[PDB]
Amino acid sequence: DPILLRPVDDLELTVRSANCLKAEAIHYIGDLVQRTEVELLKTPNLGKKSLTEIKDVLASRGLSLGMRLENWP
Amino acid sequence: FGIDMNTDYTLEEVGKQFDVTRERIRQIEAKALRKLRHPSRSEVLRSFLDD
Repeated sequence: DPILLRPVDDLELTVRSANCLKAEAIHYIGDLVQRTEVELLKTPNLGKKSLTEIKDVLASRGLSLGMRLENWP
Repeated sequence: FGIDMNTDYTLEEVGKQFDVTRERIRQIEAKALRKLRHPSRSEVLRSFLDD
């Protein structure tokens, strides 16, 4: 997949999740489909409705958590 | 703007319809304008600009 180095607002996500992702410094797409559910959860002020946010936002293009890709960049 | 209506109301005039003092109307314009700034939201319109 060639797109995967796009920052935060590629996915049209909420200031809850965006605030938490810029706190995590997770902006590129190869890094957000790396870690799974509780791995994404353990940062503060994020929970299961933001987990449904993450689930629907990556089911809106069909990739899932488990693409722990290397040599990037 | 004047999209299927022959004005182009101003910031207070749109805020006159909803009784908002033109500040949230300006923000919700800038919120929706930032909402249309994204890729895979502006994938047809960015091509409509002469580049």
